[PDB]
Amino acid sequence: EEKRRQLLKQLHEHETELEDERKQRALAAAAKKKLEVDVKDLESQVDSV
Amino acid sequence: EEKRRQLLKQLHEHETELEDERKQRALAAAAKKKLEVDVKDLESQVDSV
Amino acid sequence: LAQADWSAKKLVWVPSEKHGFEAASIKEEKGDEVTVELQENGKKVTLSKDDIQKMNPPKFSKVEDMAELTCLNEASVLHNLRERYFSGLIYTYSGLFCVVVNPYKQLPIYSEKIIDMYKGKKRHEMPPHIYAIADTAYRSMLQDREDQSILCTGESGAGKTENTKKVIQYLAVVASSHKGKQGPSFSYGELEKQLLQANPILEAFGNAKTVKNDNSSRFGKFIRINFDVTGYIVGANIETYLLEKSRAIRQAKDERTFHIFYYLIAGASEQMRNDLLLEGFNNYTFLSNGHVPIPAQQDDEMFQETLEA
Amino acid sequence: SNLEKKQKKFDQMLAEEKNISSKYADERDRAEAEAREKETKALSLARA
Amino acid sequence: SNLEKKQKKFDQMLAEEKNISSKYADERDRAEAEAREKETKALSLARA
Amino acid sequence: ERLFRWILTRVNKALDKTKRQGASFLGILDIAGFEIFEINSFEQLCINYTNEKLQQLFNHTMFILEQEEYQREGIEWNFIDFGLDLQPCIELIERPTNPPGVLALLDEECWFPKATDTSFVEKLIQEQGNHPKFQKSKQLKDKTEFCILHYAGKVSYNASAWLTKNMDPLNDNVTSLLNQSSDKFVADLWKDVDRIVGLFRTVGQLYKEQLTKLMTTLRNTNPNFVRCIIPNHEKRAGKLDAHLVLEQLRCNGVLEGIRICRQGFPNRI
Amino acid sequence: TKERQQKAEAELKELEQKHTQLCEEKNLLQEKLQAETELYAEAEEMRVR
Amino acid sequence: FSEEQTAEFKEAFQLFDRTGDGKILYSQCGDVMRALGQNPTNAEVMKVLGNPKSDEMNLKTLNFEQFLPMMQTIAKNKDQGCFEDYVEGLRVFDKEGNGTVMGAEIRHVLVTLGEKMTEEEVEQLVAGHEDSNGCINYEELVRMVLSG
Repeated sequence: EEKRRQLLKQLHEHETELEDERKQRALAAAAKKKLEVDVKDLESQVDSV
Repeated sequence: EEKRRQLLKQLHEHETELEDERKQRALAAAAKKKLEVDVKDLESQVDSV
Repeated sequence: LAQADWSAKKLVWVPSEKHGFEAASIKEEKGDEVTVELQENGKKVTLSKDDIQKMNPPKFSKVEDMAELTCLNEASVLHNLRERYFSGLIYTYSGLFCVVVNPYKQLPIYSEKIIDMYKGKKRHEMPPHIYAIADTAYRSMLQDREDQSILCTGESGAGKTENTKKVIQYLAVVASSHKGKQGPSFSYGELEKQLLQANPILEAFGNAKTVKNDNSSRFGKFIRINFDVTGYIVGANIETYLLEKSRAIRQAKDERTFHIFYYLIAGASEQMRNDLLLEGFNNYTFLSNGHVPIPAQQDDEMFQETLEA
Repeated sequence: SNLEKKQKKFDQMLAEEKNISSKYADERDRAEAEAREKETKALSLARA
Repeated sequence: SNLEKKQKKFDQMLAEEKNISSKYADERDRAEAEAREKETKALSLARA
Repeated sequence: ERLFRWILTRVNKALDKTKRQGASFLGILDIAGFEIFEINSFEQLCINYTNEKLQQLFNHTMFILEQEEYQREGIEWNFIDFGLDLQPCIELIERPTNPPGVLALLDEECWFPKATDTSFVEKLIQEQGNHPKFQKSKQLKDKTEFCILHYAGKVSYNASAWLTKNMDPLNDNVTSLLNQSSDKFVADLWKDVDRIVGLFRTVGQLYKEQLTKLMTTLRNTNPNFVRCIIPNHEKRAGKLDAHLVLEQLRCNGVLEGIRICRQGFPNRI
Repeated sequence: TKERQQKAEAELKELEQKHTQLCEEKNLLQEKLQAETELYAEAEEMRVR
Repeated sequence: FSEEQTAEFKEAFQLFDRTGDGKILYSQCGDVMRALGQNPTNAEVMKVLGNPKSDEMNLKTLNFEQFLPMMQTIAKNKDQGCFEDYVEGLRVFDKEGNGTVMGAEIRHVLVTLGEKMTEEEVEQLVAGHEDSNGCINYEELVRMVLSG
């Protein structure tokens, strides 16, 4: 149980690391920014045309 | 105990690989989708102005 | 024999002002004009045809499930709601949602035996209670493997906000795990009591007396309760919005501002009162409309309450 | 629908009145037999 | 109302024979329990 | 406001690492109530607009979503509209590309180098003028006030200091000084002096953006509603008005809500 | 054992300080650098416009 | 039956005596019976317990003499619910047939259906077999309970 608790502490540290800006932390934010910028650039190109 | 240590090591390796892939994807989506689309939108605003 | 009595379409509701909608009998009919007579008093006055509000069979009186009424009349639903209110039944189911009417009195409908007799059972398996809709939300979120949401609306809040903290009190004990360790009686944990006190902690601010209401959320609030895969509380989050800066700096007409000030007035320690260089009422330009005696409440009591919370 | 429900009311009432006695009597007889068997077996094994 | 009535009628249609068979099985079980009680009482008398 | 934000951060600090990301969280929304004051300032308009927006959200998710899911699955169902929508009453506040809504109009009025609340009221009454949910002032259009219809009735608004109540300029020098005050707690209260104007983005855009964010997050969740009705403005137990609860449950659209399940199929599998 | 503790406990404080001014301050400076990069990209876009 | 196993029966009976003479409470003696492989529902237990009430069950104990006919009546069941029953019912009880069954639903439908048990009972029942998916392999646990 103590070894399992140590492994769980390591997994929680890894989850906190990947929970700051890694995948499942800010990858969704980057995807949202890309999806919001693509349509904006398309509308801007249409306005330029 | 040996098996639990092996499982913890496997979890640590998988977490390291996931974090590496996450950082790579985040750097790609940041240096590619944000700045390029911003420059394109600015150039289109120029062409419209 | 009353069944055959009101079976005829001449014993029906009628719009009014004394009670909005009353019940009136009818003698006969002329074309599209119905000979309406007030069975209550005797006021006999013909009216148009468009006033067709069938008086539902009184065998279905005080029914809490409006989704089963034989005649969905505006008068009928107002009626049923009024009698459920006068019978002290605030929560009432209706189709997909529920309706509550706060009677401003503390109805003893908060007990651990109520929790148990309401936890687990389905919606119509029990009388309509906010605990029951919370439990249905819980069963749904554990069933679908995806999140769920609940919302409350209204106009003032003293009853349109109390329901939220009541649901909080329910959920703090219905799904609390056991890592060792009437009403909420249970071997609580740290996060449980902390989230319970979270409501009054912040509500010491953002709560003021309006000309309509004396206490309620003076802003918008959204609570997020994460969960594990075994259905247990694993994290709390609060999201608050714009504050009443006007009332905070210049109170409205005879309106009590954020209660934290009045609490500080006669809740702190005279030692710390002098150490913060304070003074009572009638000593602040920001004390527009002066101080008001809050009804049925004292300042120091809730002051110490919030401090301990 | 009212006519059909009025007919089905008497139909189900007669059916239930029939099936009740056909089960209640058998249930009581089986319960009495079970109680007698249990008491007799308990006394027999105590004596044994 | 019509759906509820038709459901009740279609249920009772087969529930008649269902209850007949249930009463039959209950009588059979009661007779079996009585016979078992008689055998246990015979063994009890022998043992006593 | 900074004190309140710090309190909110501290209470969100209930748990962060222990707040391991779950999978079936629960959302609970409690909003400010619809209020009618003798003086309803800008913030009153904001909170009432939020009320109207969430009511429209409920109406949509309660009638539209169902009626369109019916046909989208090819089940035999005539679209039975119920004449309940606040789409114009919401569009009139924000729509930037067409004649600007109240929010966009206010943004371009406060961003004007020199304007006045009366000038803003003029720009409004000339911009919309004839909108059904809109009604200009009662013979006092010069009194920088105007009323709007809503799903709860008509409420007036005085535009007094609305541009100030939106821009909210502060003395940059005192904010910088207090940022470097002796006490550490006040420094925490004033350690984010970045865009506080003293001469970029005001409160309207931020508010509407984060509110749309909330609504987007919510619509991705199977909702559940419960509504509360006041007996009377008496603030007293026992008595209960008739016409009040009448019009309340009317404008809440509860009877047609019951009619939905009375006629529709509220289950999916 | 004691000199190895001081080889570790005085190493643990080294980890703490180098993490608060080489990994945490690293992240603060990273945020600053990202802000500077985005603002300079906007500046260059305005330049060409 | 026979004295062949009655020695183990006696030592187990006196093992859980709070008075140490041969008088063990009705709840306790039913628990011992269940611990002896013979685990029937409390319904038939009370049926052969003279149909007592909860008060009598918690106040009245039993001698070892009447304990023999009691397990005799228990042996008259001669069978219980089969293994294929449990596996197929749990398989059809899941939502998608994914080789497993969700945990919280199992706990609920176990503490709130038919025979009532406390939450910690089914908790330590499912304890150890939990998973991040919340879907436990019903097969291993049901065969462990049957064989154990």
